[PDB]
This record gives sequence, structure tokens and C-alpha cells, in this order.
Amino acid sequence: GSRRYDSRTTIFSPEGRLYQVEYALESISHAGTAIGIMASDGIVLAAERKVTSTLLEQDTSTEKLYKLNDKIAVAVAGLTADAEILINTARIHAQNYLKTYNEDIPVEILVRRLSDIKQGYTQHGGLRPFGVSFIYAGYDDRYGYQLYTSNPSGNYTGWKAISVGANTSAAQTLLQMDYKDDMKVDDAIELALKTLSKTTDSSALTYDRLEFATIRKGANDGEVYQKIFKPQEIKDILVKTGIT
Amino acid sequence: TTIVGVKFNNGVVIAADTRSTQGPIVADKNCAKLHRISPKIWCAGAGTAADTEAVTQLIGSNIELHSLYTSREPRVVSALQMLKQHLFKYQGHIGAYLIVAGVDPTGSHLFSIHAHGSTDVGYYLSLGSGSLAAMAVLESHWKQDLTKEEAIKLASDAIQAGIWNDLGSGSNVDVCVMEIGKDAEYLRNYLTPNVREEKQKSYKFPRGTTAVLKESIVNICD
Amino acid sequence: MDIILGIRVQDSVILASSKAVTRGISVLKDSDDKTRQLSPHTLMSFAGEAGDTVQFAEYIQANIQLYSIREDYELSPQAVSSFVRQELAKSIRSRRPYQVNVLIGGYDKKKNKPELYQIDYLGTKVELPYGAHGYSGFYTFSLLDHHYRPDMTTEEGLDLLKLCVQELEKRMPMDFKGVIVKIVDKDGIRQVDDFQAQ
Amino acid sequence: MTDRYSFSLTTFSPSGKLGQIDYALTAVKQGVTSLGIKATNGVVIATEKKSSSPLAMSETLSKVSLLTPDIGAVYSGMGPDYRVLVDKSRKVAHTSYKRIYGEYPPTKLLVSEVAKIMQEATQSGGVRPFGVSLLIAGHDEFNGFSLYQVDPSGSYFPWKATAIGKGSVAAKTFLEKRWNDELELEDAIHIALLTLKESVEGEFNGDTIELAIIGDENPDLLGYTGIPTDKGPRFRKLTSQEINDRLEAL
Amino acid sequence: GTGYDLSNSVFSPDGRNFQVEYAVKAVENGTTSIGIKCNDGVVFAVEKLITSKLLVPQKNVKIQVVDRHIGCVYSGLIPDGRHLVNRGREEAASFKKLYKTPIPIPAFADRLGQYVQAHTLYNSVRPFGVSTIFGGVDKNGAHLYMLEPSGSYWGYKGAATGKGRQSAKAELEKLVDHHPEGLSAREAVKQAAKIIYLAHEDNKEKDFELEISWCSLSETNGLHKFVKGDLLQEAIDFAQKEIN
Amino acid sequence: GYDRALSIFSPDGHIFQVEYALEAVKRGTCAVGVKGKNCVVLGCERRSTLKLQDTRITPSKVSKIDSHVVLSFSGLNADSRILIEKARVEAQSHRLTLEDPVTVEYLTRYVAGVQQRYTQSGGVRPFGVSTLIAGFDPRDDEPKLYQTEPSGIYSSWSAQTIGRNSKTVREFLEKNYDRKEPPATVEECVKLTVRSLLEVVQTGAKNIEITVVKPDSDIVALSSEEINQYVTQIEQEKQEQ
Amino acid sequence: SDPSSINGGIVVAMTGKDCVAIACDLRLGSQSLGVSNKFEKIFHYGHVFLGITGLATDVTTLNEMFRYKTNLYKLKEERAIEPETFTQLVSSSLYERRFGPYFVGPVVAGINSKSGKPFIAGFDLIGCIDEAKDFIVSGTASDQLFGMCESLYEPNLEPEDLFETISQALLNAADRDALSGWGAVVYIIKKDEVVKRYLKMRQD
Amino acid sequence: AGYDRHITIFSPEGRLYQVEYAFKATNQTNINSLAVRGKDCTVVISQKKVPDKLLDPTTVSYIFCISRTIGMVVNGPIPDARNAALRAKAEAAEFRYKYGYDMPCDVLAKRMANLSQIYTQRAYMRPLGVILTFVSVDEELGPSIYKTDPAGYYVGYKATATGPKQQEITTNLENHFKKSKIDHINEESWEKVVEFAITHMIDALGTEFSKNDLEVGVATKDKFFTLSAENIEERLVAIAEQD
Repeated sequence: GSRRYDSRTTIFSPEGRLYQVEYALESISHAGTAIGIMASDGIVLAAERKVTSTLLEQDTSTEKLYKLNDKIAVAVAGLTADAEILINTARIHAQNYLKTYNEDIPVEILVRRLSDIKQGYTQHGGLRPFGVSFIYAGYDDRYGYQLYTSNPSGNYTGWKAISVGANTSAAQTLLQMDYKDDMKVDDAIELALKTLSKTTDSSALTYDRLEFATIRKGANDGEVYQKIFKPQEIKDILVKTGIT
Repeated sequence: TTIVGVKFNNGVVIAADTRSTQGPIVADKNCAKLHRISPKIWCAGAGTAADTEAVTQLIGSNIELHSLYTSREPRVVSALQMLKQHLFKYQGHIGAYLIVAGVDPTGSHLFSIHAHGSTDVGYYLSLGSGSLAAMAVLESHWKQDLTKEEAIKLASDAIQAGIWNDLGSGSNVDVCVMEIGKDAEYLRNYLTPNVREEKQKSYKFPRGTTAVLKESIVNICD
Repeated sequence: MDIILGIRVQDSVILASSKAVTRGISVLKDSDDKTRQLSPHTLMSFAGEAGDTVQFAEYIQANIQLYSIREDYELSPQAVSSFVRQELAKSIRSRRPYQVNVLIGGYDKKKNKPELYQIDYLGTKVELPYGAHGYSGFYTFSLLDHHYRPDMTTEEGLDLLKLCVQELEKRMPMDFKGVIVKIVDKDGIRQVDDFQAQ
Repeated sequence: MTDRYSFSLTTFSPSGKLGQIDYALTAVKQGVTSLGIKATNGVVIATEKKSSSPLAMSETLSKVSLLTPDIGAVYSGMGPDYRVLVDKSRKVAHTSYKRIYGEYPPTKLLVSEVAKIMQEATQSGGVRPFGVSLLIAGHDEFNGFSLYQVDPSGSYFPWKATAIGKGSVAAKTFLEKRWNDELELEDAIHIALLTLKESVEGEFNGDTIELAIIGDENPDLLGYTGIPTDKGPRFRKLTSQEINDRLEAL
Repeated sequence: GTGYDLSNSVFSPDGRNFQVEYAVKAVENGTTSIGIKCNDGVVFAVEKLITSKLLVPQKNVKIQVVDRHIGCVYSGLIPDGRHLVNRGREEAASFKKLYKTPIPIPAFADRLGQYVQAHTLYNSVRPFGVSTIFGGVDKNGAHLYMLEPSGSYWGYKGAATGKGRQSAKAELEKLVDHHPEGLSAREAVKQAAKIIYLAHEDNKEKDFELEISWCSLSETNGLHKFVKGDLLQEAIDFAQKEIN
Repeated sequence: GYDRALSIFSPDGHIFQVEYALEAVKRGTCAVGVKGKNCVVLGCERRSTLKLQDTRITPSKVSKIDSHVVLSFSGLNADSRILIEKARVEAQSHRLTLEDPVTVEYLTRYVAGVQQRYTQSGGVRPFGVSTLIAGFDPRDDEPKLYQTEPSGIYSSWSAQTIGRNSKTVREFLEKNYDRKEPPATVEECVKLTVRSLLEVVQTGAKNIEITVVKPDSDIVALSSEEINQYVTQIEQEKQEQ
Repeated sequence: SDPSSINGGIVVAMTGKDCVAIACDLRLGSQSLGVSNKFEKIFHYGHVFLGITGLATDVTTLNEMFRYKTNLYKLKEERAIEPETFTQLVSSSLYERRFGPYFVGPVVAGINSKSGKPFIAGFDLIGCIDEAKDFIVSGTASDQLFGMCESLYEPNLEPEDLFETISQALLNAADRDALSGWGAVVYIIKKDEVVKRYLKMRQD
Repeated sequence: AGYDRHITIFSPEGRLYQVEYAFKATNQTNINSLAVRGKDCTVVISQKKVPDKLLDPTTVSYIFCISRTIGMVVNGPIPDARNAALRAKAEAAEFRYKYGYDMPCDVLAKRMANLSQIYTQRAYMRPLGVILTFVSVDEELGPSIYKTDPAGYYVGYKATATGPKQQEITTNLENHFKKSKIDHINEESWEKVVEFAITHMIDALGTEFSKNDLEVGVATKDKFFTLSAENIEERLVAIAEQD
């Protein structure tokens, strides 16, 4: 009978826990460290390209930092594949929302959108969750810049800054140490890069080992501008940190 | 519209006008109604041009897939099948009409189909408005064992008959030769007797002739 | 048909609706409301198919609040107009399409601006200084084209309204049994009770 | 009957792992070592044609297969898994892209699309991940040549060059040794020969080996003439001759 | 490992399904029953075990007919074959509905074997606990088939199933040698009767009843029908003599 | 398609999945609410395990289902959201269908079944969230306090807490609250709340988050300052002795 | 009851020299009633622009749909769409409606960014692809348009000449349709830039 | 855990034992069969074993005619054979129906292989423990040989055999074919090719065969068919002459 074979994903711990969720979180520990910060003027996105190599092609490669919308891009902690699913969906969802209201989605709506979607696997289906969590970087009309997060459990919060993947507590400490509310993006940039270089598990923090992006309302603007830095640009700003 | 095709000795060639119409009004002075189903299987269409193109794109896609899936060269019949198989399902409500032909491992093939799944086959085929004009040209000058040029020449003129004597047919001459041995050749505007004379006057305007309420520059990038 | 009237003046939107109700020969209700409040700053007026024009209206009304309370937020009429059209866009191609023709008056807070959208049952949307439905505008727009100025105050259009109403009062064959006059502004929605005498 | 396995078959380990994937990787690593190289002028992929019997006709099995006239694929792993994915890949490309856009998707999306499938196997119940990983090379107008590697994780990333299967480590090792940016395909072609030669144990020749490139468009292969815009497929498969030709050039 | 049997569709380490093999267990346990293809046609013979006097003679009938030309009989759990039989009755109906002809025995044979095998294909599908001897006269002669829960059936010069099949298979083999010519349905009737009693000697511990049916291109014209009355009683005493 | 029955009577007739959901409830950060004479107040401890969060954009542990009716809970923030969702639809539905917003009970009974369903529902686990429901009925100021739990059971409470340690503060509340005298003043009701809060919260203002429903869709959440001021006052009166 | 005729209004594209000019009137109306002189029938995606004539709500609706799709495209693409791709997209979308069809005249024009080439295209309502190298016209006054364009047009005008050309072409044609009127907008479109203009006209 | 044995999922080694066990049920029926492309033709020879008189021998075949052109021989449980053949038979007509021409042999195999591949990946589906052998004279490919496994894996063959002693027959032909260097038999008449194979069948099996002993089928241009015992014996006659 089929019963033999069910891992019974959604069943509660005797303590009321979901080990898959637990273990998904656990794989996320193994995920490449990814960090994001809501500055006063913008939001910074930097994450470590994990498991890199020489003939690994960096430029086209994005394994972490993906753009759902021009006001919403995200960093990914988890299976690259799984997120891309949710990535695509959210985009549509936003696009739908856009196509619904001709207006961009307030980030949480999209966030909570994916939140319950993860939660979909959580409470039903016998289906494994995604081993993925996210940095949600978004700008809205309402709260302006918004930095959110999610966990495979779908539980999700806002942040002034946040880190995911490995070394989170370390980063969190460094972040919860060094952060201050009024920080400008470029400060947070290096600050992360500082945190990154330090929380870097490898020897050196290098562009080719990183994905980086920013959400910023430019100086000539009224269009809050997302940007992913090119490896060189990353490598360039990598120098600007003095990290060189 | 006049679309034609003629099996010749070593293969088959098709032809159609470049004239596209909206009712009395020429929609496109020069269009292409000929379309590749597969490199060696080509078709042009009559009735709804959208349909003709639309379904054609679909089928060849399958054909290609099927061809890949078979890893063998397409066979006109399978397309021929799918079409009616496709079309007949729509009860002809997709009004496309097809002269479909192609050379394949099985050989050269020439086929006509109508919206409802009616499929016909013969050495020579013409469809569209002026097809009758062509069909005349066909019935008169078709003989068995046509050469390439015979196929070229005969098909050449049948189109013209439509071009000249059919209002829906005119503009320029499109030719796709499909020969068993070789690659097909698509001859666009193969014949263009219809060249418009130079305008008796240049109507170009002096600038400032127009009143501009307002001007602005549309941003492109972000 | 009924009479759905609206105007976006400088700082506010005024919405006017014929108060009559007719089934065949009889005028059932002369006191009727033909409008529904979507939000404090979003009011929607509508005329069209009897059951539908009610059903669709309230239907949408719940929807927004639902979203609204969901996000604990009052939407721009723009989105609302955007939204509503989408419904019509479906419904017009639905099995039994709504026949409904709406004015969404609204005051964008974020813009601090009134907003007046017209959408047909076809689901064609436009924001206007002023608008109508069916035979309504056919008399009026002239006066509006004549008199209207954007700056025109809350009180002013009302007069212009009454004139336009009077025109309809005069030129329209069917008695509309008075009109309701409501106003969307920064304060959102309120009904002016006294208009036929004004 | 009535598949009652609706529940995800692979589940996160107490360690947060997906063993089937890991075991797929295991099986993938078991796969016949197969490589790919993205050169300046183009990209090449290569693998050893595996004969489990000379009675069997190797050519009748194709480990490299064109997905689009500019895109073709190769794997290391269970042939059958590779087989069906090809069709879907082929199909989804037409459907989800061409039958929409009338053309052949940029290498990434198709890759992104393919990997999507493999993920689904990992997640949806009743199914197991596939026994292969994929080296995929394609040229598109804007991104030009590109080379991708997709896992049963459904993860995919670009390469300058790479190899999958057993000797791939040793290969990639030698690849990194050999590879530069400015490698032209032919040298890269020659390079692959050199490289795969190592992963090759028994006979090494075009009849033992499977080579194909993403090259310049091939009007001859277009199967017809008269269309200026379409100059034919960039992909091609290489003949044992051409192979053995360059195996002289060894 | 172990427990491969514990789920149907599972392959044993040697690549087998023990469930079916276990289903085969009760098949043997199934009442011994036989079938014979005579010269023109076939004969179906089955022992009817008398559990008690409260049983009403002739009433509970084992051999079941499909269409009008096809009789069927099975050792195993009665409701199983019955359930199956109905499906066959369905099959021919559809077949004839489509083909306007009564179905060829082999045609009919094939369709079932699939449906049985279907129950080998899923760990949730309980294989069949029966093996049906079945056949009849068709366009070309008759045919004699016995289908196993394995999804395997064959053409049978003679067929037997259930407990006493050995005693049967003995006698069948004999008549093959006794009559490589063929056999008259009458003798086919008669001999089976002996065989049954002989087959009953395994189950000799209890009294039984004898049910025999037949399909004769000659005598039933190709219909399938029971043996009844004198001719029935004939073969009885014919055997009841010969049994001594 | 996944029907598998997770919720099943134990040998002794229990559903541990339910019983385990109770744990995530307990595991869930404590939540509490009390109904003043005219009013109801909802205390919640912010999960304090982390900080540096933006609390503005981070949702409140308490949430409004409808202008006159709010809910708070303890359990997985996920499970709530769905529960949070359907109820919101429900009210609007009731609003639409019945030309009227729900009675607090009505949605309460509604939400209960949803849990209660997923119990004898197959192929799904129950929620891990127990909830507290607050609101004043249409045209009724009266405090309506409802406690639900993944077993889908609801009830009215003079006051109630849920989550971790709720027993502790409950004991506080059980004695500290008096039915004969609801803390009529919102503040004193809030006060009694915060008093009960620090009994668990262990010294935080931000750690605490407060919300008050008044009649006629009057519902307000309290700022840490307002909170702290009570925190301050409460401490004093304690310190005073 | 032609859903095309109910809104009326018209759209035209042209191929200038190394440029393209798209135009539509600004008028909207129900039958003889005009409604929005402020209505706009052209839209733009990245560097690729779309004017459409027909039933407006469709145009409105579709306008999203592509904007909807374009992003999904572009985001996946990580780049803007080229028209000819977008061309297929439209026809696909339309013929997808083959028996559900919108009432639309859509006209697509842009400058291919890679080739730097100007481009135009135009469609029926079910997505028949009409591509010309000169001008594409859509809307009730299309008949007028050819009269203007096929006469006025000449290859590779300079944008303003092109502008001036398409202008009087549009303007004059507009008056000769009842349903088209109330102002006109033009996007003068170059590889880099696009110029928007408004054109005085008869407001009757 | 250990259910990986029971179901289809990668072993810790990434293996499918249900598949590999299905590989057992292949030779379970213990029939050594072979297939060879002749010059123009293709011939399949197989053991026809009749355990019982009471059987109808004629009803016993693992060689199935899938199409007019395509016959197929099966190695494994007769039900799966009876199962699979129909599946194939369904395809060709539908292929023929859909595609206007009869399915070339490989395509079938390619098609059928997918199913196993499906069963391979699908859990509730068990695979079938049969190995399938697809031959016919393909108008484009002439003689052609295709053999599929429960794994969904298949390939062309110059020639191939199947059975317990398949290994040896393999060797014999390899030797012979290496000796011949040519993929297919030079013999024009399948008759010889039949006798040729039976020879090498008798050879590599070291076992003589009577007319009943062998299951035989003949792929010809546009037609597949199977021989009678007479034809068999007829071949058995001449083999007794040459040998």
C-alpha cells in the first residue's frame, strides 16, 4: 500500500514542528550567504556567488539576485531552481497585479503572495517545501523602500538590513552591530561588503564570488532605480571598499 | 488572391501573388503568402491569411518536432494529415485554404486542402480568387513531365492571369521551387510587372506646414 | 435610460444620479440611489442593466474593501477604475455580460486630487473633468464644454450641474424624479441633499 | 491504479539534503564523462559514444542532440532520461517560445525552462529526479554563444567550458589548465579531443566519440534557399570523419 | 531488502510479484475445474462443492457465459472472476457494438489479459485471486483459454484449474493421447465428468455437485450452453461407472 | 489529489497532529486579550528572538479582519495568514451576502470549522495556530472575546491569553481580572493587560504590542510610549511596595 | 455595431529615413458622440511602440496584456523586446483569440535596436501580419489614409519631413472621417530618441 | 528508507532496482532469441518451447507482428508481451493515422522506450520486466534492428540476440560479424538468413532445434511475417544439408 512510501511531509512534530521546514531551513544554512540592507535613500543587495570556479561563467550567471519587477528584485537563499519558479510566479502575480490595477504591487502583497505559496506546501499536499528563503528588496509608494524576507515556512518579516545563508548570526551580529538607521546605500554597500568580506567563508571576498545589486531612487529620478552591478563594477566597488 | 502549384518531373514548384487586400482595398501591395512548413515542405494559403499563417506556423512546428522526434525528414503527408485533421476539427470555421507541396524522402508531393479537411492531389494545383484564371492556364498549358523551367514558366503565367485578370490577384510574383534532389529556393518578387510609375509630382512638404500644439520627447530606457 | 452624472472640479468630484426607478409603465422609486461607495474617497455611480447594475456594483464594492482591509489601505481610484474595467472586460465577454455604465469619482489622497473615471459596460475607461452615460451627456457636454473650468469650485459646478440638469429636466423625455448629488473630495464622500432647489 | 503517490518523493534530510538529487548526482557522476567548451567563435560539446556491444549500432544512439538550429544538448547519465527531456525541451521550445515568438529561445530561457522540468521531478510526488545532468550550448543573437550546465537539482549556470560525468573532474582540471578566453573553436575542438581522450579508455575515434558545435549558421543545412534572413543552423554535429580527421590533427 | 511481496507492483529482488504468486495460492485452493476444446468446440466442466443440504441444487452456478458464444469458468474467489466476467461481458458488448460481430475468443482472450495484468501494475491494485478457463466457438473454430492472475493465458488443447488439476491434467494429457484426432463434444462431455470425479478425489472428503457447460459449433451451433439432464446425467453415470 | 489522512484517533482516541499543533501554539509567542467594560484590548509579545527588523512593514501579530472585528493568534505566522485571509473574505461575503458585517461570533464559528474541518479533512495538516478574536458586533458595543485553537473550538472569555506561558499570565489574569468589574477604562484594561504582559514578556516595551477595539469599528493599536507609560506606571505601583 | 466602428479613431505608422513615425488621433467617442479628445491610442514598450485602432476597451485591455507580457518577456530576457519578436507575440495573442477575437487594428512599429533598423508592422484583428516598408494604417479612416499615404509617402523621409508628411497625411485624413478628429499625437522615433508632438486640427 | 528497493527512486548509489529486478523477469521465461539484419531483410529466430501437450503450441509466440511492416519479439513475461505489443500496435496505426505513413521501426522503439522511461521515473507505475526487440525493413533504412529495455533504453543493432545464453550468441555473431566485417548478412534470401541464424543459433546454443523448438519471424520489405513449422523445417532441411 502507498502508505509505506509517504514521508508524510506536513505532519507535525510531537512538539508541533515540521521537520521538512526545519530541514529546508537547514539547507538554507548551507546556502550561499546573501545580505541586503534598506538604506535611507535606497536598498542594497549583495550576495556571495557560492561554489565558484575559473571556467564558471560569471557575467550571465545569476544564481541568487533576481528581479521580480523594476520596483521589486530579490536575492535568493536556497535551491536556485526552486526560487526561479516562485520568481516567475511572483512576476506574473505582480504583472497581474499591475495588469489588474495598472499600478505596481506594494511589496508585501507580493511577499505575502509567495509567503502563503510556500505555506501551501506547508499545510497540505504531502509535498516537500522549497529549500529556499528570500531577501525581498522593494520600493513602494507607501513605505518607500521595503526590505522583506521569507522562510520556507512562509513566515516573513521586514528589515532595515538582513542576511541569509551561511554566517547569518555572524553577519546579523556584524550587521546588528554596524548598521545605523540613516546609513546611505554606499555605506551599507561597503558595510555589507565589510560584513561580506568578514562573513565570507572563503579566503577573499571577490566580485566573481559575488552577486550584487541596489535599489535606489537616482539623483535624476522619480523612477526608483534598481541596478545589478556588473562583475567589474562589483570588482570596481570591491576596490572602493579598500578590500581591493 | 491566386496561389498555384505544379508538380514537375523532378519535383514541384508553387507560386502566388504578393497582393494582399482588405476588401476592395489592397492591404499589402507586397506580401508573402508562401511559407515554409519544412525546408523542403512549403505551403501558401488562401482564405484567412491570419489563419493560413497561424496554422502553418503551428503545423511545421509539430512537423519539425515530429521530424526531430522521428529524426527523419518530414513527409508532406504527415503535414497533409495534420491539416485536415486539424482543420476538420474546426468544421472549416478556420477558413484557410492550402496548396501544400514538398519534396521529401518519399518524393515530391503536391496537395490542395480546404478549410473543412477536403484534401486533393494533382500534378498542378491553383487556389484563390484568380485560380480559375490560373486553372485555365493550367488546363491549357499543363502537360505531363514538366521541366523546372516549364514548371517555372507555366506557373509564372498562371499567376499573371490572376495578376492581370483577377482583382484579388496582382502585385508581384512569389516562387518557391521545391526539387527532390536539391534545397528549395524561395524566389521573392520573382516577377514584378506591376512596378508603380514615378509619382507625377513630389508632394513632400515644406517644414512648418503643420501646426504643432505641443512637442515632447518620449523617454525610452529607464 | 437613467442618468449618471459626474464632474471633477478643481479639488473635488461631484456625482449626480437620477433618482427615478422604472419597471415598464411604473415609476417605482423616485428616492433611489444609483451609486455605491467604494471607499471613503471612492464613490461609484452606475446605470445599466437592472439586476446587473446593482449586482456588479455592490460586488465590486465588497471586493475593494476586502482588498482594502486586506492591505488596511484605501486605493487610488485609478487602480479602482483600472480594476473595475477589468471586470467589465471579462463580463462583456462573459456568458451574460453586465450592462452597466459607471462613473467612478474619487479623490486621490496621494495626489490630493479628485479623480473622475468613466467606464462603459464595454469596459472602456477614461478619466475626465466631467462625464455621463447614454443620452445624458448628449445635452450636457455642450454646457460643460461651454462653462467648465478645472479650477471651478465645489459650489460652482453644482450650479452648472443644475443648469445642465435643467437642460435634461427640459430636454429629456423621461422624468428622472430628481437627482442625488454627492461629492468626493479630500474629505471623501458626502451627499448634497438640496439640489433640485439650489 | 490511480497513482496515490502524490507526495513529494524526495524530502529534506535532517541535514537538510535531498538524497535522490544527491544520488542523482551520484548517478550523474557515474555518467559517461562529457564536456563542453565555449570558445570565441563558438561553443563545442563532446562526449564518448558508448558501445555496450559492437552488434549495436552506435550512431543509432545520439547523446548529443540539437534542440534548436542554434541549440543542442548533451548529458552524462542514463540515456533514457536524456531522451525524453530532449523531446520536451524541443517541444516546450516550439510551444512556449516559438509558437509564441516564432523563433528559437535564447539559450538561457530554454535552459531555464528545461531545468524547470527537472526541478518539478524533484518536487512533485510519484516521480523521481532524472538520472542525468546537461551540458547545453547555444548561440543567440544578443547573448551570442553560451554554454550551460543543468543538474537534477534543476540548477543551471553558465560556463566558459566544462565537463560532466566521471572524468569531468580530471577533465575540468585539464580544461582550466588549457582554457583561455581567446580560444577559437577549432583549438577548443582540438582541446576537447585532447581532454576527452583522457576520459576515453577504450577506442578513441569518431565512431567512439560524439562531437558537435554551436557554429556559424549553415545555409547548406537550411535545406532551402532564397531566404536572406535565415542563413541556417549554427549547430551542427561532427562526422567521425571530421572527428578522425582532427584526431589526426591530435 | 525484504517485504517485496508486501506491495503489489513491486519487483522482487529476482524481479517477481509475490502478491500475484500469492494470489495464485488461493487459485489452487479454488475449486478444481477444467475445460476441453473438443473437435468443433469447447466444453467447460467444474465441480460444484456441496457445503450443506441447505444449499439448493443447481442454483448457485459457477460457469459464466460471456456474450452468447463464450462460456467462462474459474478456480478462485468467485466474486473476483464474476467481477472480471462482467468486464468481459462489457468487452464483447463494446466489441460487438463496434464490430457488429460476436468477439473472437482470442480477441476476447487478449482484452482480459491486459485488464488482469493491469492489476499487476500497481501496489494498490489487488491482483486477481482467480484463474478463468474460458473460450467458446468463434469465427474460426473454438478456442480454450485459461488466464492466470499473472495476466498469462494460452491456447489449450485442454485446461484445468483449482485443486485437482493434476488428476485432471493427467486425464487431459491422456485424452490428448487417447484422441489426438480430436474429441466429440459428447465424449468431451463424458470424459470431463470422469476427470472431475477423479479431480474430486483430492477434495473427496466432501460431497459436491457437477456442473458442465459447453460450446459446440455443431451441437450448440457455436452457442455456449450447459450440459443438462440426461446427457448431463449420462456423463455422470458414464463417469460414475468408469470411476469404478 | 493527496488525500492522506493525517488527523486520526489515537489508540486512546486522540489526534496528535491536533495535539502537536497545540505545541506550536504554545511555541507561538504568547498572545493575550482582555475585554474592558466597553472595550477590548489585545496584548502581544513581539517575537524577540530577533531585532533590527523594520516593525513598520513587518505585520502586527494582531490583525483586523473587518473594521469592527479583529483577530490575534498564537502559532505559525504562516497558518494564521490563510486563516486571516478567509475570514476577511468571509466578512466581506457576509457583508455582501447579508447586507451586514458579521457578528464576531459568526466569523468566529466560521473560522473554527475551518480548523475543525482540516482535522477530519484528509491530505492536509491542521493549522498550528490558536487565535483570539476581538470585535464589537454591528450596532453593539459589547466586548466580544473569542478563543480558537487548531482543534477548531471557540468560546467566550472575560479575558484570555494564548501562546507560551499563557497559563502563567492567565493565573495572573484569573485573579487580576474580575468579572464583576471589567477594567472599564481602556487604559486600566490596557494597564491590567501590560501588567499581565511583563509577567511573561520579561521587560520590554517594543517587545510588547497592543491593540484596542472600541465600538463601531473603532480599533486602535498602541505605541510603545503609550505602552511604556503604562509599563512605567505598572512598575512603580509594584516598586512602591 | 462594428466594434471597430463604435470607438472609431485611427492609427498610422510610417518608415522614415532611419526613423519611424507613429500617429493616431486623440479623439474617442461612442458613435456620433465624441468622448475623449484626451484619449490615446498609441503605447510604447521599451523602444517598441504600439498604436491600435478598434474597440477601445480591447485596445485598453490588450495594451496591458502586452505590457503585462513584455515585462515577463523583458525580465526573463533581461532586455527589451524587439518589434519583430513582439510582432509574433501580438499575432499569437490575436490568433489565440481566433474565435474569441478582440476588435482591434493594431499597428506595431519600432527601430530594431540591434540592426539599428527602422521597422513597422500592422495587423488585422485576428493577427494577420501585414508588414510594409513604407507605412501602416489602421482605423476607420484607413481608406483615407492610403489616399494620403500611398500618394504622400515616399521612401526614407527625414523625421520632420516624415513628420510633416505623416502629419498632413493624418490631419487631412482625420477630417474626412467623422470618428477621427480631436487633436493628433505623433511619436517621431529614432534609434536613440522618440519625439512626441501634438497637432492642431479641426475639433469638430 | 529501504523502500527505495521497493519503488523507483535513486539508490544511495543512484540506482533503480525495481528496474534491475525487472531485468530479471526478462530471461525469467528463459527464451534465447536473436535478430539479424539480412541483406535486404531482417530475421528473428527464437526458442519456441512448449511445456505441455494440453497447451495450444500455435498460440505460443513471443514474436508479435506490430504492423504490416513491423514485427516484434518479446523477452519476458507473456502478459507484458501481450501488454506491450498492443501498446505498440496502438501507436503505429495512430502514427500511420496521424502521420500518414507507417511508423518507422526505431520511432516505435523510441516511442515505447519513453513509456518505460515514464515507468522508470513514475513510482506507482511499475515498469515491465520485458525486453522488446523491434525489427522490420524500413523503407529508408531497409533492414533495421532495435531493442528496448525496461529502462527505456534502446539502440540499433547490426544484429542482436536475447535470452539467457544471449551472451554467447552475441559473441558468436560478433566473431562472425567481425569475421564478416559487415553489419548485415550478405544473403539476399532471408531463407538462407533464417538458416544462417538458426545455424548460429544452433551454434551458439550448441543445441539442435526442431520445427516446434523455434519461434521464427521474417521482416521483409513492407511486410513482416512469421514462418510456419514447415518453413522452419524447410530451413531445418537445408541446414541439415550445408551442415
